Amino acid sequence: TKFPKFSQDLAQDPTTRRIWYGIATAHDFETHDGMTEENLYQKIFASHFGHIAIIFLWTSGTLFHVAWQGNFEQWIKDPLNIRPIAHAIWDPHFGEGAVNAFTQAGASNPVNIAYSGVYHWFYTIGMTTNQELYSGAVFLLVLASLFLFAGWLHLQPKFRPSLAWFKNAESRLNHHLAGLFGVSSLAWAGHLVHVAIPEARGQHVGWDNFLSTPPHPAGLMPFFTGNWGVYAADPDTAGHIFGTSEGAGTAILTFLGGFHPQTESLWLTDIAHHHLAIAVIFIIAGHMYRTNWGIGHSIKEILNAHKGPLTGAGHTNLYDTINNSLHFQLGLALASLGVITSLVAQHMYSLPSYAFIAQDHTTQAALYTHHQYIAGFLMVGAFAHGAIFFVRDYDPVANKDNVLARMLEHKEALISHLSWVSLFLGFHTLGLYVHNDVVVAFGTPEKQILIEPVFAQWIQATSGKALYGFDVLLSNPDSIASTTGAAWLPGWLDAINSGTNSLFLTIGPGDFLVHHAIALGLHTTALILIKGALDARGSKLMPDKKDFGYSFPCDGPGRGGTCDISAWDAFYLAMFWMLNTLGWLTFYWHWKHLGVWSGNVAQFNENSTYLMGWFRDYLWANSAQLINGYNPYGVNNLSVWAWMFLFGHLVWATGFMFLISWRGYWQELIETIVWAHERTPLANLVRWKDKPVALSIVQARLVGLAHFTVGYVLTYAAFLIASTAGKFG
Amino acid sequence: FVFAFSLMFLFSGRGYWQELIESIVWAHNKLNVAPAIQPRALSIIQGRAVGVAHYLLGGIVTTWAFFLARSLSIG
Amino acid sequence: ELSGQPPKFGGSTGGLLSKANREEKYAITWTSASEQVFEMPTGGAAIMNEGENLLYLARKEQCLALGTQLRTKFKPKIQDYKIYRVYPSGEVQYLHPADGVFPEKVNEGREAQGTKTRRIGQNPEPVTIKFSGKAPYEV
Amino acid sequence: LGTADFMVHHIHAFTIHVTALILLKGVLYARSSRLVPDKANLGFRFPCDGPGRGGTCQVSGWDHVFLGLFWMYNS
Amino acid sequence: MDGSYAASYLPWILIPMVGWLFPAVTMGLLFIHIESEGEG
Amino acid sequence: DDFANLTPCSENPAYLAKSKNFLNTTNDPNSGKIRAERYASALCGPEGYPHLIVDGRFTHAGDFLIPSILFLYIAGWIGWVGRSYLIEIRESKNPEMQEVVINVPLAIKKMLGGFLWPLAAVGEYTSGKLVMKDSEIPTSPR
Amino acid sequence: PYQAIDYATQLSLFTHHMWIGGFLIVGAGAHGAIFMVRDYDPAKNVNNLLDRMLRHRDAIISHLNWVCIFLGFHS
Amino acid sequence: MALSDTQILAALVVALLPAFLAFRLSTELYK
Amino acid sequence: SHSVKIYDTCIGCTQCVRACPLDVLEMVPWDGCKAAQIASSPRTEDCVGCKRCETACPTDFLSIRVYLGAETTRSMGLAY
Ligand code: CLA
Ligand code: CLA
Ligand code: CLA
Ligand code: CLA
Ligand code: CLA
Ligand code: CLA
Ligand SMILES: CC1=C(/C=C/C(C)=C/C=C/C(C)=C\C=C\C=C(C)\C=C\C=C(C)\C=C\C2=C[C@H](C)[C@H](O)CC2(C)C)C(C)(C)C[C@@H](O)C1
Ligand code: SF4
Ligand code: SF4
Ligand code: SF4
Repeated sequence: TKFPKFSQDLAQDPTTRRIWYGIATAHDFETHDGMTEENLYQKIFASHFGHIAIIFLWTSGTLFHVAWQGNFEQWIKDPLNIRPIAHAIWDPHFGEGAVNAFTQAGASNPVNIAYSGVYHWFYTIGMTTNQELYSGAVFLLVLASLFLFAGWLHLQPKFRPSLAWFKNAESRLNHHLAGLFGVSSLAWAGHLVHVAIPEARGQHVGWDNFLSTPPHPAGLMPFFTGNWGVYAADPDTAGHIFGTSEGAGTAILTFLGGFHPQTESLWLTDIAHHHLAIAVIFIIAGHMYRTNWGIGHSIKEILNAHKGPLTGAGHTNLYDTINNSLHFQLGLALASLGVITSLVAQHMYSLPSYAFIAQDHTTQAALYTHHQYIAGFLMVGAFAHGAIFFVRDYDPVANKDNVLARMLEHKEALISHLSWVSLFLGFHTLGLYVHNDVVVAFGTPEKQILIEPVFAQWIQATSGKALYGFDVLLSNPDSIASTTGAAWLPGWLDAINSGTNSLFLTIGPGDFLVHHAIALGLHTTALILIKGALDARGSKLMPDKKDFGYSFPCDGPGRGGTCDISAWDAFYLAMFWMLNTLGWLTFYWHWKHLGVWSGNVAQFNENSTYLMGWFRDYLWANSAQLINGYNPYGVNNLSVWAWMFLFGHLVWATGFMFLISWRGYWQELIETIVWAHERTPLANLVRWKDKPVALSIVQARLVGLAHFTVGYVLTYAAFLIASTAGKFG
Repeated sequence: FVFAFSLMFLFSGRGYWQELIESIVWAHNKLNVAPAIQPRALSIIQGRAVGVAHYLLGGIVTTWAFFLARSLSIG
Repeated sequence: ELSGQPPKFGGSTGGLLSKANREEKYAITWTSASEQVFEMPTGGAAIMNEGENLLYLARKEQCLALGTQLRTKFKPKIQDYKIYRVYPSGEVQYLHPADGVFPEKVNEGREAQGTKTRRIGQNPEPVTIKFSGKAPYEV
Repeated sequence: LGTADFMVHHIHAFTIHVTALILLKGVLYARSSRLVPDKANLGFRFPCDGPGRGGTCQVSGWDHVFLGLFWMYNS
Repeated sequence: MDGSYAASYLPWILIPMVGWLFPAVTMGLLFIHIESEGEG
Repeated sequence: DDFANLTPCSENPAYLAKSKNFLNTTNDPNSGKIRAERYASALCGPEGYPHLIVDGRFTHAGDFLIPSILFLYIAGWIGWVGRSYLIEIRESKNPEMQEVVINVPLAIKKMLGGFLWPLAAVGEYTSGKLVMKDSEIPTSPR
Repeated sequence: PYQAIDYATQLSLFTHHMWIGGFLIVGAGAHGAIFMVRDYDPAKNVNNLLDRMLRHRDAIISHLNWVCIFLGFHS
Repeated sequence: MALSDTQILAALVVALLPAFLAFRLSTELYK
Repeated sequence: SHSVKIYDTCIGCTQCVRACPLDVLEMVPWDGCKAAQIASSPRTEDCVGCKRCETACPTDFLSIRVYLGAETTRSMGLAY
């Protein structure tokens, strides 16, 4: 059989497994038949072009559907009272009740309500009309076409890059720092000052008249004469109304700090100076490494020079290890991307940048949950692909006595102390929670163990939170740090001391307990991933694991039993802990913000100290409207979310039987079914081409994990959206 | 709780736990406090039995508490 | 070619399938010293007759399981069974025992196969053989 | 008894027949099967035969009991 | 199933192809390709 | 000025309102009054329940420091007696049998000698036989 | 006397003896397979009902699997 | 103001180009 | 088909050959051990990968190792 063309051993398989594994190893280019390094790199280049084109097409589709079936031009007239529309509904399976229920947001047909928060983003960046959205969609279509053609071209024989071109770290770093990061940020700052701010102040600026409309009145002379302060004079007053000329200043680069009084979001001019400054810094950074002139650093000598007397060989030979190994680079990139996605979530829920996005609680919750889940997935993938590197691309002799080898030396100490910290957190956190539960249940909630989060409150004070009376640093009015004449200090101190936003929310004993539980989850997931990565090469039970690859089922029932001794199994186990930690995180965030938005912070404050309050006040209480989306009486707009809630519960349940029941049972059952088919008249005329067999052990684990994760995500998303929409939306 | 706890044993295998016990045994050996009875991860059959036992216990206890509370609270 | 009266069996649903007439089947023959009851690997009990016997099974594992039962669970031990592979065209390939001596005991004239001149810990690192269609044990 | 009683009684029938199927497959196929033709010699309580034959996890009769316990709980 | 957006007749015809025609054609082509014996 | 959000329980209106109806934990009829008295000196939140402050300050040493010292002493006692009994039985002929069948005489002899566990531990560390060398411990392949 | 009006006692008794019955049935399904593995001897079972059961076991399991699928699907 | 039918049809026609380019890229990558 | 390798740490106890249910292994004369015999895998195309030979090996690490590879009808041990 032809398929799969990249693996002969799979193509000669006569069973249905050939269909499955061929899918699973399709995009693993290294293990393909007759694969060279150069071909691998070029194929990766083309595939990355493809993913970029897919991203651009997805964004174009978002824009086009919003412009076509949305209410963008009506939404901007009243962002605080109109639900944005995602896309239209066309379902012949609908009934009259569903049609009436889903005709919402002033539409004339069944429509969905957008929760990605793209309306606020488009409004903030200056898009105000449907035709602008349409032009953006068409331009993104053209851009995706260009990138697809670029992939095809650089895949052609005359345009195939050489191996040396791919292994040019210095030139890539210089171009991608100064150009990709710096020039793009500078262009965004120029877009903000030339277009976004004038449109926010009522002046319409487009391609038609942006050449005849200067950003600043006395423009482009002070920048070259050095009198930059002119661009900071006359900022937007506190009475400014977004999108109008009432109370609007003329400054284009400010450091006001805090939030816009009306939109409850960061000042646009602050964003302009911020992106300009980081563009300048990135452009400076991009002139660091030597490419083909005399000046510039070289990464290899920097790495080979930083060696100490305690670590042995230090960072020697690390340049070759990183450059020759693609999995090392992928793991580093995934770790960094996950960290900065977590950063995006944490600094975006507390410092909103888009106008009126702080008042749309549903979109805020959705965005936080989404980007935090993405960050968790990326953080898991970093460790997984690092373990893959250790299995495949790690050379012990080359990286001898350096830090990479030193990691595998005290790996037992690493795992032991990690196990100790995980157990130490878990025991004394579960003990405190159960103690509070038991004490509260016995009718004496006064004997609870409530620890004030003193250190985090001290940090809040050091940033300027004057509620705990710590009187330290920025909270100290006489401290040198608070008497530097910083232009952002008044606005920042005003915003931090206001209780109307999420900027440094007040904390208590429940936040202490839940943050320590999150710490337990993080350390346990790290323990699983790290032990898998370090034991991937081998352990006492399997000294020769590297010979068996990264993912293998087991080594049989002998020598104890094996049963998930591979590093792929470590990743598979760590996915569950990642999901559990993300669940705790999102539960804490959502309940705290429900209390904040309703003004009933005391409910969370006094009910989060014991687990029964979590079970009753959060889960039981907030499901009242969700599960009533469709009743024996009728149907409301939350019907789809109730259906998806049950759907997620069902898929989560279904994953359990790929996770618990194992292969031999189903193999024998399929044997019986095969007998039944072969012995049946009028069905013997039809025969299979691939012999039906049960799913393999690793495939079964993967499928169970997939159903599990899909159910988890769908259930929580449905519950969160339904609860927040019913409460506030 | 116990139901969820059972998912430790049903969803996992014993090689992971054996390697973890190897690391912990190294830890206890560094301090010369290693036990004479060498610790081992539970067998595959024992793991399945423990998982099913704790699972059934948790589920049945949940149903028992729910039923008794509801039936004593309905007069 | 292959001779022997089939053991008296009532027939079961666990026997051969289309693979026997499409891909191959297996045959086991042995000499019984008395007509006595033995256990079908496919389910059930059947009596084997005095003298030659011949049985068709679907897998080599089933034939070797029957051979193990014959060798272990009968006081007049049956050590003379022979297992052949029968192709749909008609070719019969002698499989077990290979040279007439059981593989458990060493017999001269055999050739070592799959034997490596090193120990398990001396296998080459994967990174030194990557991008070639080889595995550390294959080297 | 109405429509709901009809549905629930036939659901009961479905669950009971499935549990009976699991336990009957355990009892009948405990001696041997087309996959493993000598399970009787391996014993009644063994975890598997190995990763070969595509994977032979949970083939013993004890594993069939372990699987039937959950379905009894469900029913 | 009835909409007030511009060119409301498009989903009347586009969705079925994405619903039936495209999935069926893709099923057939992939099934033929993965099952085409030989030549690789 | 520390803990501006935490007030003394002796004046917090919520604590005083809720301390009248404190339940009796034991058969003693005035255990609730004793609990209210003992908790009136703590730092109550807006909901009237005592809060424990753990930052190192000695004014609130009773919250963490004293129980910490008590637990550390007891846990060190337990660990030291266990380790000493293990090392002692390791020189016998059936160390595993004495693991399941406890040598109660020797067990209690080690039980009663654990109150000086800090001095024994520091002498052990200085003698160098508290911690084994890395080259004398079995290790898994890297 | 006075048991029907005590709804809690009714529910508790029903559920308790229900669970006991389910567990005992599963135990039957287990110890029957134990007998088949250990105490079953083919010599004493020739063309008797046990052997005939062991002969059309594939048909039994296939038809039972089909009826389980049909019941679950339709209900 | 809301779009027109001609705009939607033109968007479809424009998107017909990246479809052809993506087909070419997929065929090239399969090779 | 799967691969079966025998390394020079074999002591010739013949347990692996006895444990093999599909007659894949054989005992050949040798000189490296006291028993002067080593295991071999001539009929490796019939191996299913049950790892019984690995379970039977008493050396500190298995002198016989099985590496699962391409899957055939025989390797899957199918009867249909
Ligand atoms: C990936 C982006 C994306 C997505 C998810 C959707 C989603 C949808 N569109 Mg849509 N659309 C998009 C981009 C997108 N659109 C773009 C860019 C255009 C301009 C050409 C349109 C033009 C369009 C029209 C004219 C109509 C829809 C309709 C619909 C709905 C019916 C389902 C469907 O797509 O089939 C029908 C729609 C198409 C087949 C449009 C072609 C798809 C685009 C052009 C290419 C996307 C390729 C994509 C990246 C492939 C990813 C591969 C990956 C899955 C592996 C659904 C909500 C219908 C609707 O409103 O029903 C209520 C409808 O009538 N779309
Ligand atoms: C019988 C049940 C049923 C069915 C058939 C549908 C069908 C539909 N609903 Mg719907 N709905 C239902 C019940 C149902 N609904 C219920 C009970 C509710 C709650 C009241 C809703 C609420 C609802 C809303 C709110 C919306 C719909 C929409 C839609 C349409 C989406 C178009 C589509 O699927 O293309 C897109 C197809 C896909 C995205 C495929 C995804 C599934 C596969 C498995 C993923 C692909 C995996 C893999 C890569 C496949 C490879 C390729 C393959 C060929 C091999 C479609 C007509 C939407 C609509 O009208 O917009 C057009 C919409 O907005 N429905
Ligand atoms: C100035 C020259 C230049 C530029 C612009 C690029 C640009 C790019 N190269 Mg590149 N490259 C260059 C020179 C350059 N290269 C040279 C000289 C070499 C040879 C040494 C290479 C060799 C090379 C290789 C080998 C590869 C690339 C690839 C890529 C693409 C990766 C996708 C990406 O990062 O974008 C997306 C990311 C960004 C735009 C910035 C990252 C986002 C930041 C970090 C955080 C987010 C900021 C902000 C908050 C997010 C916006 C929020 C908003 C949505 C609201 C990208 C388009 C890859 C590819 O295949 O692409 C086709 C690839 O594999 N390059
Ligand atoms: C830029 C990101 C990136 C890139 C380029 C790669 C690249 C690679 N990874 Mg990697 N990985 C990543 C992120 C990434 N990964 C992350 C974030 C994780 C953590 C989840 C992993 C976890 C991971 C593992 C555990 C493994 C790889 C492997 C691989 C290699 C090839 C196998 C493969 O993934 O194809 C095959 C991929 C698939 C078959 C994916 C199937 C899963 C589908 C998409 C789920 C679909 C869900 C379903 C449709 C939901 C429907 C919903 C509906 C009902 C509504 C390849 C080098 C494998 C390897 O070792 O190769 C060297 C391997 O074992 N990766
Ligand atoms: C609610 C369920 C639950 C619980 C409590 C645990 C608990 C634990 N898991 Mg775990 N796990 C679970 C579900 C759970 N897991 C699931 C579903 C998976 C996916 C398969 C995993 C996967 C997993 C992996 C992969 C790993 C863990 C690890 C751990 C340990 C880390 C230490 C810790 O968190 O606190 C400390 C422990 C606790 C607080 C639990 C003790 C709770 C009891 C009540 C204490 C008292 C015992 C009691 C007196 C006994 C009386 C019994 C008697 C009545 C018969 C711990 C034992 C890691 C580990 O071993 O770390 C060393 C590890 O490597 N688990
Ligand atoms: C009349 C009742 C009865 C009798 C006499 C037997 C007799 C026997 N059974 Mg059997 N069995 C029964 C009912 C019975 N069984 C039922 C109802 C089931 C279904 C659950 C089983 C399932 C079963 C299996 C699966 C196995 C046996 C085995 C055995 C043999 C002894 C080994 C054994 O289980 O002891 C050892 C017993 C234990 C270790 C039980 C201790 C652990 C239990 C489960 C904990 C219970 C906890 C409790 C409910 C709540 C505590 C809460 C906690 C917080 C305090 C023996 C022939 C074994 C065998 O093969 O023998 C040939 C075997 O493998 N039985
Ligand atoms: C001797 C002994 C053993 C062994 C002991 C060993 C080997 C110990 C080894 C320890 C090592 C290697 C390292 C230890 C590190 C300890 C640290 C880092 C302590 C930190 C303390 C802090 C940060 C105090 C913090 C604040 C201190 C303050 C008083 C308040 O609260 C507030 C608060 C909590 C912030 C056993 C285990 C074998 C048996 C025992 O019985 C005895
Ligand atoms: S994973 Fe399955 S086949 Fe492998 S040892 Fe465990 S039970 Fe046996
Ligand atoms: S894995 Fe099984 S079939 Fe293969 S050689 Fe070893 S014992 Fe024989
Ligand atoms: S079991 Fe191991 S030591 Fe014994 S003969 Fe086989 S390979 Fe050699």
